[PDB]
Amino acid sequence: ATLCLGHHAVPNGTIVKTITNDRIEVTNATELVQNSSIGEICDSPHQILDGENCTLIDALLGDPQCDGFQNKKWDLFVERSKAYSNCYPYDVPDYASLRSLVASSGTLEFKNESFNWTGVTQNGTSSACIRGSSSSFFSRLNWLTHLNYTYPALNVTMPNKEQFDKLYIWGVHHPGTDKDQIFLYAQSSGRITVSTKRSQQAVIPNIGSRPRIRDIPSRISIYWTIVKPGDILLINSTGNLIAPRGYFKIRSGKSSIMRSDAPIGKCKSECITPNGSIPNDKPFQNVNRITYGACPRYVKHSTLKLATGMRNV
Amino acid sequence: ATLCLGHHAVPNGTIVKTITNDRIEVTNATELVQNSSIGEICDSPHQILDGENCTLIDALLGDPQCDGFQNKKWDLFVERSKAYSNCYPYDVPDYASLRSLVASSGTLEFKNESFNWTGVTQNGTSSACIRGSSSSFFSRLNWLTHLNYTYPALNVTMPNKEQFDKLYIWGVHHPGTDKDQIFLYAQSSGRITVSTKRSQQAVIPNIGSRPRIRDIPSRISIYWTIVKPGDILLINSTGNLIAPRGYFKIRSGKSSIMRSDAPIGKCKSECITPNGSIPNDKPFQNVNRITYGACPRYVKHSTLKLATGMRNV
Amino acid sequence: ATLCLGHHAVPNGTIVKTITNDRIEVTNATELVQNSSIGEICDSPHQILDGENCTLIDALLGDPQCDGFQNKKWDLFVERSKAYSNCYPYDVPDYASLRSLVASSGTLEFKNESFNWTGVTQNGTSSACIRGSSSSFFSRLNWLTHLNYTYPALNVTMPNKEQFDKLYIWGVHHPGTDKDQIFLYAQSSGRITVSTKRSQQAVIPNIGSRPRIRDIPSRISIYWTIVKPGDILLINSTGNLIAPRGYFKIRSGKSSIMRSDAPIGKCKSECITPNGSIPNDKPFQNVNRITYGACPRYVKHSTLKLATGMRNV
Amino acid sequence: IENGWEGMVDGWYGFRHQNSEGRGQAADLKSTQAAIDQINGKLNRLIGKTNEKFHQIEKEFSEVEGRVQDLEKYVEDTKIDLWSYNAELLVALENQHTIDLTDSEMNKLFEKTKKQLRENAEDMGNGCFKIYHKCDNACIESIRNETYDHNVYRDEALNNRFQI
Amino acid sequence: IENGWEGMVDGWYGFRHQNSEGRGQAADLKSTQAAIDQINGKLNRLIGKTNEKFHQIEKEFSEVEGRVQDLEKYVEDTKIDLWSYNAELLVALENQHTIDLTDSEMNKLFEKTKKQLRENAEDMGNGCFKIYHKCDNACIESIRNETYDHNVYRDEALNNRFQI
Amino acid sequence: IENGWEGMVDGWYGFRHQNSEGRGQAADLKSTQAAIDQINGKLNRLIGKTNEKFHQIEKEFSEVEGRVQDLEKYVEDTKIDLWSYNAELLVALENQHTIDLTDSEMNKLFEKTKKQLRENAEDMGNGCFKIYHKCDNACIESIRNETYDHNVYRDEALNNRFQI
Ligand SMILES: *[C@@H]1O[C@H](CO)[C@@H](O)[C@H](O)[C@H]1NC(C)=O
Ligand SMILES: *[C@@H]1O[C@H](CO)[C@@H](O)[C@H](O)[C@H]1NC(C)=O
Ligand SMILES: *[C@@H]1O[C@H](CO)[C@@H](O)[C@H](O)[C@H]1NC(C)=O
Ligand SMILES: *[C@@H]1O[C@H](CO)[C@@H](O)[C@H](O)[C@H]1NC(C)=O
Ligand SMILES: *[C@@H]1O[C@H](CO)[C@@H](O)[C@H](O)[C@H]1NC(C)=O
Ligand SMILES: *[C@@H]1O[C@H](CO)[C@@H](O)[C@H](O)[C@H]1NC(C)=O
Ligand SMILES: *[C@@H]1O[C@H](CO)[C@@H](O)[C@H](O)[C@H]1NC(C)=O
Ligand SMILES: *[C@@H]1O[C@H](CO)[C@@H](O)[C@H](O)[C@H]1NC(C)=O
Ligand SMILES: *[C@@H]1O[C@H](CO)[C@@H](O)[C@H](O)[C@H]1NC(C)=O
Ligand SMILES: *[C@@H]1O[C@H](CO)[C@@H](O)[C@H](O)[C@H]1NC(C)=O
Ligand SMILES: *[C@@H]1O[C@H](CO)[C@@H](O)[C@H](O)[C@H]1NC(C)=O
Ligand SMILES: *[C@@H]1O[C@H](CO)[C@@H](O)[C@H](O)[C@H]1NC(C)=O
Ligand SMILES: *[C@@H]1O[C@H](CO)[C@@H](O)[C@H](O)[C@H]1NC(C)=O
Ligand SMILES: *[C@@H]1O[C@H](CO)[C@@H](O)[C@H](O)[C@H]1NC(C)=O
Ligand SMILES: *[C@@H]1O[C@H](CO)[C@@H](O)[C@H](O)[C@H]1NC(C)=O
Ligand SMILES: *[C@@H]1O[C@H](CO)[C@@H](O)[C@H](O)[C@H]1NC(C)=O
Ligand SMILES: *[C@@H]1O[C@H](CO)[C@@H](O)[C@H](O)[C@H]1NC(C)=O
Ligand SMILES: *[C@@H]1O[C@H](CO)[C@@H](O)[C@H](O)[C@H]1NC(C)=O
Ligand SMILES: *[C@@H]1O[C@H](CO)[C@@H](O)[C@H](O)[C@H]1NC(C)=O
Ligand SMILES: *[C@@H]1O[C@H](CO)[C@@H](O)[C@H](O)[C@H]1NC(C)=O
Ligand SMILES: *[C@@H]1O[C@H](CO)[C@@H](O)[C@H](O)[C@H]1NC(C)=O
Ligand SMILES: *[C@@H]1O[C@H](CO)[C@@H](O)[C@H](O)[C@H]1NC(C)=O
Ligand SMILES: *[C@@H]1O[C@H](CO)[C@@H](O)[C@H](O)[C@H]1NC(C)=O
Ligand SMILES: *[C@@H]1O[C@H](CO)[C@@H](O)[C@H](O)[C@H]1NC(C)=O
Ligand SMILES: *[C@@H]1O[C@H](CO)[C@@H](O)[C@H](O)[C@H]1NC(C)=O
Ligand SMILES: *[C@@H]1O[C@H](CO)[C@@H](O)[C@H](O)[C@H]1NC(C)=O
Ligand SMILES: *[C@@H]1O[C@H](CO)[C@@H](O)[C@H](O)[C@H]1NC(C)=O
Ligand SMILES: *[C@@H]1O[C@H](CO)[C@@H](O)[C@H](O)[C@H]1NC(C)=O
Ligand SMILES: *[C@@H]1O[C@H](CO)[C@@H](O)[C@H](O)[C@H]1NC(C)=O
Ligand SMILES: *[C@@H]1O[C@H](CO)[C@@H](O)[C@H](O)[C@H]1NC(C)=O
Repeated sequence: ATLCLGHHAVPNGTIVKTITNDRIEVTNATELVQNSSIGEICDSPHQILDGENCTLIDALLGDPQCDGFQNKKWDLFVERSKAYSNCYPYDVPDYASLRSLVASSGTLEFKNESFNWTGVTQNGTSSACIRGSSSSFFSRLNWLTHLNYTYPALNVTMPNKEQFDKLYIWGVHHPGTDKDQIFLYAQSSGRITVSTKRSQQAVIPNIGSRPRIRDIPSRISIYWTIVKPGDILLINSTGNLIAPRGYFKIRSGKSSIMRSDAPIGKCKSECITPNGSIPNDKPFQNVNRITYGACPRYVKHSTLKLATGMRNV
Repeated sequence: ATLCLGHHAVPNGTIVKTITNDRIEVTNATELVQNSSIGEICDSPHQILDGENCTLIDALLGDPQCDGFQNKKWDLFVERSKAYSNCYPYDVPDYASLRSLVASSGTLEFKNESFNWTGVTQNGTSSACIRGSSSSFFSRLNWLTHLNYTYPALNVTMPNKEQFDKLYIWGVHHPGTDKDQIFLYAQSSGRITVSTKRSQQAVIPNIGSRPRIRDIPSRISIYWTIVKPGDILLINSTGNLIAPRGYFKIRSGKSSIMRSDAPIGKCKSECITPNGSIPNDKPFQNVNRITYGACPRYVKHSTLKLATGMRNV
Repeated sequence: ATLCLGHHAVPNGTIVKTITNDRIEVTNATELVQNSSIGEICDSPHQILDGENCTLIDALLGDPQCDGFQNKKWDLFVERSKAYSNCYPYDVPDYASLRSLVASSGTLEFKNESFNWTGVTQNGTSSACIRGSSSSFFSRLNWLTHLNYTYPALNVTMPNKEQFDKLYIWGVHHPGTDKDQIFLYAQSSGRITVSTKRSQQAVIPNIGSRPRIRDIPSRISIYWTIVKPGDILLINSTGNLIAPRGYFKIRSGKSSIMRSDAPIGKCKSECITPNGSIPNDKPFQNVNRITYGACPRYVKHSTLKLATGMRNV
Repeated sequence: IENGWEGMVDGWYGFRHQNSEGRGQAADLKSTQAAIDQINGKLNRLIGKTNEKFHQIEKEFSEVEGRVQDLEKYVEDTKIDLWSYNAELLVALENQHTIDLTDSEMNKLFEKTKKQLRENAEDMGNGCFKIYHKCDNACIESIRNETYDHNVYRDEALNNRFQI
Repeated sequence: IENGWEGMVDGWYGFRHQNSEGRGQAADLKSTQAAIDQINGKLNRLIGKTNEKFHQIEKEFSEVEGRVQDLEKYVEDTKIDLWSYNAELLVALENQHTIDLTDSEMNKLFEKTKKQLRENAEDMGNGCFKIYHKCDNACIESIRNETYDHNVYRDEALNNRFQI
Repeated sequence: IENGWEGMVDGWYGFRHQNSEGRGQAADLKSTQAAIDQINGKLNRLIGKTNEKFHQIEKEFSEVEGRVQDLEKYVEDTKIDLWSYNAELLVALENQHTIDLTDSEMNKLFEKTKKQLRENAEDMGNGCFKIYHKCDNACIESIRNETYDHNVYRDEALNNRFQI
């Protein structure tokens, strides 16, 4: 009698790498690299803001076309490549840091404060920002100008008696010409100093024109400061101040910003990549390096096949 | 006759991971992750400063309660979380860099220099810094004020003819009001420029009050510069200068700063972690990520068991 | 009859490491760590500039002894440790960033532009820069001074209508004394602002002497800006301006700077290290950590021997 | 073992036999399941196991920034290059292990068989056992089901092996 | 081999026997020591081998700084995550190796025994050798001490194995 | 196998024999070539495979800069230290594999021989086969060239092995 032992074989196996050879035939192999995204961003489990035309900073400041973002929360904020501002032009020194801070907080929750802007004219507007067909301005900023040809120095002491950090966003105006600065502030030159117990910022306005953008030669710079519980925010300004109207809350968190032109669909998926959501079962991916959530690691290999079978034939 | 071969077994083995299974019973396994610190910092072989209430910067400047740190050396400086300054308040731009530099030098060795502060009044003091029950100031700084209502511009050329780098620590005074600046310097505004052949620093004093700290609305900023052998330190100042009294030596080295509330005991151990010393035989630890000396690597795994035995039963 | 099976052995094998033992004898082992450089830099396949005495910045600005570098290209620029400038002394804030940018562009290709420096005197020179035995200046800079004791504010709008980025290098003069500033610019103080639509730079000249270098107490600071297609470079200056004469092209690229005292020979080799070229067959090297091209990885191991043979005897 | 069996579909490892009743085959489901469990285990340790990150450095840049960007890019490239290394090494080790694993299980099956057929069979170089007792079906299933008793057949198999 | 020996304490690998004098056991100290040396070697390459660092980046932060901190944190997290990977992989490889190592040494002991008892013994599936010479103590120690001479007993063992 | 052959130069693995014609040796070129191909393969996957980089962070510094430099140095040291780890681990795994590889090929050669000499030979503990047919040269080459027919000699070899 004869008894033969052996393995199954398949008509067509696949090729995998080992340490001694690069090309060994195997019955079945599980690709470990998710190439192929869905093509759209899934809308759950994460909370995602679409950011139709709204850079997280335009939403922060309150651009005329980003008024639908007031007090929103997100786990992920998405910026579209087509976004553009449609308001008075601005310049944020260290833009990247402000953007990161707001992004990780994950919220634009804002509360108004009883600031004592007295002896000045509040709510200054510009044709640059049209809302409701009228000249307006960023909704979270208060552009102060002279009142009766007088701009007295301001001195605002706004204490933090709460248990959370307060983020104040404020700016500095840079009029195109001497003519404009005197027209608006009744000063020949201004100066702004903002301080806390821990640190101090100071800015000297820079008068002069820049190439016109949206026909405007002038610009506003954006600065920010964080006030810890127990501290006091002190604002001293002789002019060119774009005042805060209140503060934003800062949360520690799990939120961030991704740049993506992908649409947001009706889907549940944990891993988000600029090229939409990616199923996260495979350990590696080669779709992108920018990811959010419980994602596969990015590798440069186009393929990795892990044998699940055995050597064929 | 029968001869049986086999392995020993134990009543109770332990569980280890392999590549094919997560839970295989093994006779004995050596934990490779040092969880558990001693709970105190060992005082040898490394030289450790305790830093009772002394931030490495307060020790550097010569705070009234850090006078016991003059000319000390360390391999490791430890800061306590309870440390607070008890002297005129200060603001160090790029605090982190100064702190790192002094920390790695590993020494506060200081030598006085024959600076020619002439035509000004030296040794200015404040009620902020009480030593010996009298108003004093930081011991390594010389606060210059006017002399006979005159503050002539200073111009100090202090050459480096030695074979080592000299570190100069100096600062800028920011009086609360115009009243205070004129009182102290007999100038309406000051300016400080410090230079070497390789670089230049310049600071404009910022007059105005900040929230009071220790009842003081005014502050001193700290700046530093390094003079290489062959160079000349040039100090030009019309006011608001907190002058150096000499220089600190810089050594290349193996020293650093750790933040820790652990006590320092009587013990010999090479690896120091904020949570005290850790025996360094195991290759990995999960106590902290902040370490000094010949330490195990930090991993996020709570346990790793390396079989030393064989499969049980 | 007897038939014996076995392996070959060699009189003298070599020693390799495994995972169970550190010292096992093996017939033959291939060293995997290229220790030993050739000792010279190979001149192909890469294009290499020698940089006889020319720091990439001196070549950029047009130092009297770097006039042979006009419009050169490189894959690798090499700086010699003996290089020194031989022209008016300068200070580049963030030197490292300018150096990196020019280095990666890989070219000093420069084109002149029809700048409208009008109402001022162009081509100012100094005894600091001698070329052809006459006082000269950096070849890519235009030192403007007053014309008929007048230095009107300048306002140059130079648009980018091309399809590439334009890099403009310009600087700021810091005269030693008030005497020199008034002599040269017919102003008591100057100010320079340079802007694009995306950003703005502004510099305040700092009058005062620094230790003399090459008998000169005064210095020039170097600043740069990038103009994107569609933008406009706007230069506004009341004095102390070292004007651009044109722009440098920026290319994305594969170029860089290495510091090396090695000579450049007649050789073909892909991997370049400060200590000359290194054959790149072995996967690791321990010659240096600074490399260019398709190089072995740097490891701290002096040796790694990979058995190619089998256990000996 | 010279080649595999294209027609064996009820398991990965198995037996084929020739006797006086006929020819046929069946899988060894204990050998197959053991191979499957180790493979699925290895897959479970890897597949479906990801780490969650939320906020990271910028990886994509559109403007020239200087040395800060050179480092931020350097750091990311180092991470990717190094994880790509780990990924390739891991797969190559896992595949080397998987093929050695499956061959090991096959050798175990072969030894189980020769140890069960104590002295009643000869190892052929083609991976088959020559059985010296003229068995029909029941021995074959007994061998497959680990109940073969070598003490039943040695008296008849040895004289047809060594005594001719 | 079906199971282990809970009562064997003088080594890791060994022998147990049954003869006409009695039953008993002893360790094989060459097999045990070889296993011990390889294991201790592996431990010595790892345990007690650390690297000394003195000054590093900040790892703990108390204030919001912006992108510089995001990178400094990113770099440290990358390092930790990656070293955690290396640590798990290393231990899993070392443990897979250790269990295969000890089983390998056991198989070597088994082969040493069947090669020494040339044709005087049969391999049983329980990890025991059936010895066909009625030996008492001295053969057993001789086998344990690698001095067993198969040429002494084959004349008496073969006729009690194949000739019955 | 007790030791190696210092005089075997025509391959890595081979045979040595003693018969009535004389003593001599020759390499087994299939065993040797298989060992060579796997080793050269492993070398080809590593040697000659480098990655091209062009612009990187500064690694050498001459001046004190502060925290930016501490990080730039930290990042580079982390990379080097970690690649040094990978390099040592890789070589140790490759060498452990290479020595196990070559020993595996030797065991395969040994089994090929005992499987070809079915019951015409005994395994000696010195790595040699005792052959019970008084063969001269032609069997030896036949074994070396995988054409030995055990059915030719069993009738004469068994009676000089078990029947004495
Ligand atoms: C390949 O193996 C996977 C397990 O990873 C299994 O789910 C799949 O169905 C297999 N494919 C084949 C050809 O059986
Ligand atoms: C991507 O992976 C899938 C398997 O999940 C495979 O079918 C496809 O061919 C791969 N695509 C490429 C080109 O990498
Ligand atoms: C975005 O901008 C485009 C162009 O004006 C506009 O058509 C579109 O409605 C905008 N999306 C929204 C809803 O903001
Ligand atoms: C603050 O607010 C009250 C409310 O009208 C006003 O009386 C007072 O003038 C303000 N204080 C200041 C800043 O002068
Ligand atoms: C400015 O407008 C705001 C609406 O946000 C209003 O509450 C505030 O009182 C206005 N101030 C003045 C001076 O009208
Ligand atoms: C505005 O300024 C004028 C001139 O000083 C002054 O008389 C008047 O009271 C001020 N305020 C009003 C009520 O317009
Ligand atoms: C340059 O800018 C200043 C800003 O105050 C302006 O006064 C000057 O007219 C500008 N230069 C010219 C002549 O355009
Ligand atoms: C310079 O020229 C531009 C060109 O339109 C003009 O807008 C600007 O007023 C001039 N002066 C300044 C302030 O730069
Ligand atoms: C993902 O997006 C990047 C950048 O847009 C692109 O280069 C890449 O091809 C995309 N990958 C896939 C899988 O679509
Ligand atoms: C476990 O093994 C270690 C060696 O790492 C040894 O020192 C220890 O005593 C062993 N424990 C037992 C149970 O024998
Ligand atoms: C820490 O390691 C020790 C062995 O050194 C072990 O006894 C202890 O249980 C471990 N603790 C934890 C909970 O990780
Ligand atoms: C640290 O400060 C506390 C609070 O004043 C004081 O009790 C203690 O003595 C101080 N430690 C030293 C010795 O500086
Ligand atoms: C420097 O010191 C000497 C010592 O008194 C003094 O004569 C001289 O006035 C000083 N020089 C300066 C800086 O004027
Ligand atoms: C200031 O006090 C120091 C003591 O450190 C003394 O040496 C120095 O001469 C004093 N200067 C004056 C003006 O008294
Ligand atoms: C102080 O100033 C007065 C007024 O200029 C002058 O007469 C006197 O000589 C100065 N110095 C002294 C000695 O007080
Ligand atoms: C703001 O600060 C300046 C500092 O010079 C001070 O003069 C002014 O009084 C301050 N503002 C007020 C009115 O408090
Ligand atoms: C502003 O108000 C605070 C409140 O006490 C006061 O200390 C300060 O003098 C005022 N002015 C300045 C200089 O900011
Ligand atoms: C070590 O210290 C950190 C921070 O204080 C703490 O989170 C951790 O639990 C401590 N670990 C141990 C082992 O005590
Ligand atoms: C060692 O092996 C290499 C292959 O890497 C070979 O080229 C070299 O000639 C060998 N040396 C000896 C001793 O044969
Ligand atoms: C460097 O490697 C070569 C082999 O390529 C070897 O001969 C030499 O001894 C090594 N040198 C050192 C000391 O590392
Ligand atoms: C570099 O400088 C040295 C010293 O002046 C000079 O001898 C040499 O010719 C210079 N090299 C060139 C050609 O620039
Ligand atoms: C620009 O150049 C032309 C050429 O001479 C000149 O007529 C004109 O004055 C210049 N424009 C300016 C900047 O005034
Ligand atoms: C300055 O010299 C350059 C040569 O590069 C010349 O083209 C330019 O017209 C000169 N300008 C004057 C004012 O002579
Ligand atoms: C130079 O300045 C003088 C005095 O204003 C003036 O008369 C003359 O026309 C100017 N230019 C010339 C041609 O020198
Ligand atoms: C300090 O520098 C300024 C620069 O304007 C100079 O005027 C002053 O004379 C210098 N100080 C002295 C007295 O050297
Ligand atoms: C200070 O002293 C130096 C020494 O020569 C001198 O060059 C300089 O003019 C003086 N003043 C300044 C401007 O610092
Ligand atoms: C390479 O250069 C570095 C720095 O100059 C030096 O430390 C090292 O010894 C050199 N290595 C070799 C192999 O020459
Ligand atoms: C094994 O198979 C035989 C034939 O089918 C059967 O008689 C016997 O009961 C089976 N044994 C077991 C317990 O599987
Ligand atoms: C082996 O054991 C036997 C019985 O104890 C003894 O007679 C013999 O000498 C031993 N051989 C050696 C050399 O160990
Ligand atoms: C094997 O070797 C023998 C003796 O040299 C020879 O007769 C036989 O043809 C060879 N067989 C083959 C096909 O290699």
